Amino acid sequence: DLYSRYKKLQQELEFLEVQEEYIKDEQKNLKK
Amino acid sequence: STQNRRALDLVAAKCYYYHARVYEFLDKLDVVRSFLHARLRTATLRHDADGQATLLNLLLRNYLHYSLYDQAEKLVSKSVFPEQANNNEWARYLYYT
Amino acid sequence: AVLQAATGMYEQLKGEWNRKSPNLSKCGEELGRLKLVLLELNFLPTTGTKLTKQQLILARDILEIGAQWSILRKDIPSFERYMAQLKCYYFDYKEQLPESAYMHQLLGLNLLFLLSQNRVAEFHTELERLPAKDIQTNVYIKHPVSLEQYLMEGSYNKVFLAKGNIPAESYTFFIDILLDTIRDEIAGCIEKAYEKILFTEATRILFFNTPKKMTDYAKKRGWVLGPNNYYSFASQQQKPEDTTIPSTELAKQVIEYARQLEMIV
Amino acid sequence: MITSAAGIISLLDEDEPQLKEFALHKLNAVVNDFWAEISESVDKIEVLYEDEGFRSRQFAALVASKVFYHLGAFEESLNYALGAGDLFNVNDNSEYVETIIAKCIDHYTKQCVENADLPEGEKKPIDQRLEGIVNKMFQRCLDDHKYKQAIGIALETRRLDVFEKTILESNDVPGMLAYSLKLCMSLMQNKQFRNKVLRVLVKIYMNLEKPDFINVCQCLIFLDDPQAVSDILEKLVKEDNLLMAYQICFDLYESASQQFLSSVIQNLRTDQTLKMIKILSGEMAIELHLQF
Amino acid sequence: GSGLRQYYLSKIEELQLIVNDKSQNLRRLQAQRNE
Amino acid sequence: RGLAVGIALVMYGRMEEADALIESLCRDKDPILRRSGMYTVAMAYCGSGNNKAIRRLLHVAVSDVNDD
Repeated sequence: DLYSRYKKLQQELEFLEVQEEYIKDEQKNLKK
Repeated sequence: STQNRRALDLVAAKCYYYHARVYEFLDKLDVVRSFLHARLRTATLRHDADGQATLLNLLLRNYLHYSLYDQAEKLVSKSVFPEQANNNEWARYLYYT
Repeated sequence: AVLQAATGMYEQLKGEWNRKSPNLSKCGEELGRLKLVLLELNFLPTTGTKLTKQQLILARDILEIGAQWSILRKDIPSFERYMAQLKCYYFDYKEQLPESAYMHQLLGLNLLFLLSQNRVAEFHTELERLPAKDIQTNVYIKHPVSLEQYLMEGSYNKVFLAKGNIPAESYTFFIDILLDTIRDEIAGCIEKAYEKILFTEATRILFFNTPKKMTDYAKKRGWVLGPNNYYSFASQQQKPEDTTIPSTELAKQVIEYARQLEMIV
Repeated sequence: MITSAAGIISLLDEDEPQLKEFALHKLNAVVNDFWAEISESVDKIEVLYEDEGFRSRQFAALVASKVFYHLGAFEESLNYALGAGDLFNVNDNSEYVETIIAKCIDHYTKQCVENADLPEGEKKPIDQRLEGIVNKMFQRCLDDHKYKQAIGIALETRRLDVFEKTILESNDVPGMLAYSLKLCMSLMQNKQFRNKVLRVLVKIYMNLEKPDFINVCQCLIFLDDPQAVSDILEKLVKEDNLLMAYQICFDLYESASQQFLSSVIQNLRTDQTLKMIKILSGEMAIELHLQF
Repeated sequence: GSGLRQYYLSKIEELQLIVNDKSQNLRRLQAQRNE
Repeated sequence: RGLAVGIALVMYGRMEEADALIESLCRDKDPILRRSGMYTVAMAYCGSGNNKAIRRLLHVAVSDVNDD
């Protein structure tokens, strides 16, 4: 189950990066 | 050293500070250098910020106890101090540097 | 077996070198072959425990002789190597090894050599290895540190006088290496401090014996001699150049202020 | 003791190879403690490995790797570990050995991933020593009966040979196959390499003692191969295994595109085959669904 | 008798540290955005 | 409005093969064609979890002149 956990962690990291980029964009437009 | 837990590192650093300290009263500080270097490497490879900072401070203190300023200069030149380190360890690192 | 043969072999080198006119080539070959013998007999032991002290002592004496012989033919790398080994045999195994009589002299030689190569940062680090007592007490250590103080503070006359009162004859060679710098340093002051100096006036300043020795050094320095025996050093006209406004740098700094005020969000 | 390696380093620039070899054999005993000062003589300790005529050049590499392993420059560390060769015994339990093994595995994975999508003409040949140590690491999991970890590394390294060998050699072939299929469907995203994994999975499935044709049909739906599914169905009809073929037809209509089923119909045409065309057309499937 | 189990653990913990850091940073950014 | 769904359906489940279309539709001045680009991102990445498409969808969601 080690590989499944490692791949899930990788996907979670990439999803977190996507979420942070979207949050920054939303702040940029929410100011406007 | 046998264990590989994550929170133990937060305890582990303190152990090292006392592990050297007992030898400070033994006035050897030389047998401890190999152990300090090995644990510094094992903490750096593990991204253990607190343990790495404590071990770096202990190694610097050991080097300065014997006026080995060249060795400490090299060690601070190549090693990278953890940015997210304790203030009480940042003070020692800044003093030694 | 090997230890006794190595001791006799070192005795051969000691007898050859202690002669008033040692043979540099023979001593060099002898030292080169002695190193090969030493490799087998735990040369530079790692974490030296209570092993045979005879090997440590023998290696220390051989390295001392080799270091003192490296300056005899006036070469840098051999002295560097022999001093690098001698420091390890001086400070590391000093618990079992006795205090070498020639240790302080050779350490002062190393410090003076570091001064000769302008590696003052290494000079202070190596000086800190000595105890704080013999720095101000032992003559072999007192002379190089005092020379460093004179060089840093600008007492160049004392720097030249340091040749006369050297602690040992071995200190001679490195002294000359320093002296060539001092002259080129002294003139560096003369150009920027003295606006105009007499030709003979620099004789004591530049520490030149022959007036002819002024001419070649001057044309090397490109000093415009004047008709009145005055060297005109008019070169301060190359000021910090406040005539030019560093508008690019100032604009960059102000733009960085604007960034730190606006880019935060 | 030996608080300084300045003398040992000074034993590097001599003209006698014995002096350099002994200095190398003295440094590796203190590379774990005095790597900081040897970091500035890395050039002089690597020039020995550069020279071909040096006896301990491989050793000159190994010690250099150790210094880099202590310096954090893992790329040069693994390069010099490769240069050392047989002296880098992977069976050792030292931290340096396993750290360099991890860095080597990561570098090999990156190179293999880059080469997988690269054209065959531009495929950069991987260093032979890197492949050798990676294969030794694969054999390590094979001997330790850690089949799942080897499967994961094989998937990451895009090496289907080790993937198939680990699947077959494992004691639980069906369980490992199910785990591999779940990993290939849930984690893999390269599609084309996912298709390659499905191809080798189908190869393994066809060679089983009792072929689980259902998983083969599912992987072939994923692969979009009407010819293979039609061939499997027709040999199932010829083999008299009509029940499994009926189940295959129902699964085919349930979870496959209409164009795929139309191509399967064309392949099937080229009694029982009429029933197969009937099920694949689907009309009875909606018959039971509507009746229910 | 473990193979790359230590390698897997090292990779997992290396990703876990970054995941925790990014999760905390994302929570802070989400608080700012929500405000 | 009909063609917006239609163009998306033409490229259903095509993974990155629709990218050349998507960047064309997402950059169009017509709001309905941008909506078609969103639908095409949905159809060409059905259940793939492709975080590139998710990133594009979120960027359009938080920054677009048209509410539709």
